[PDB]
Amino acid sequence: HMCDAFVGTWKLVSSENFDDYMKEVGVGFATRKVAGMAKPNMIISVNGDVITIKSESTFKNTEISFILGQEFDEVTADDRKVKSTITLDGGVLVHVQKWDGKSTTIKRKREDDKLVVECVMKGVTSTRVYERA
Ligand SMILES: O=C(O)c1cccc(COc2ccccc2-c2ccccc2)c1
Repeated sequence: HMCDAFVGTWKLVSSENFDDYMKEVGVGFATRKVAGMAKPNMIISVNGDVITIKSESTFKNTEISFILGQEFDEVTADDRKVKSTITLDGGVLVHVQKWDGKSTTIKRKREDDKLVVECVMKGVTSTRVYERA
């Protein structure tokens, strides 16, 4: 029942500070503009020990599959090649991405009927709120 509170189909309803987060990450101007417009559908599923997160949007379609605690290689929507580890900490999915001696952490939590995504890169935080599709 791992991650049951997260499983389903979710749609972005609000974003704050995302352009600033993307700039801290190193995303270039054109990508930031187009990516910042996107309203993704996020699909989270669980099959045994394997979690799959898909993000579908007019910007990019991305999919990751992983086992908690077990590092994987991820190519991000903005084309970084990162090493990612996702863990469940106190009911929060914590996703750390490492590349070029940089790190960013994305946390996904359930709050009321929403799924709240917090993206942090050095001092800059963005909050993205999803509701059930
Ligand atoms: O809202 C999310 O599910 C979420 C989760 C985890 C991480 C991030 C951050 O991802 C991005 C990072 C850099 C540049 C662009 C993106 C990006 C922009 C639009 C759709 C998908 C990725 C968004």
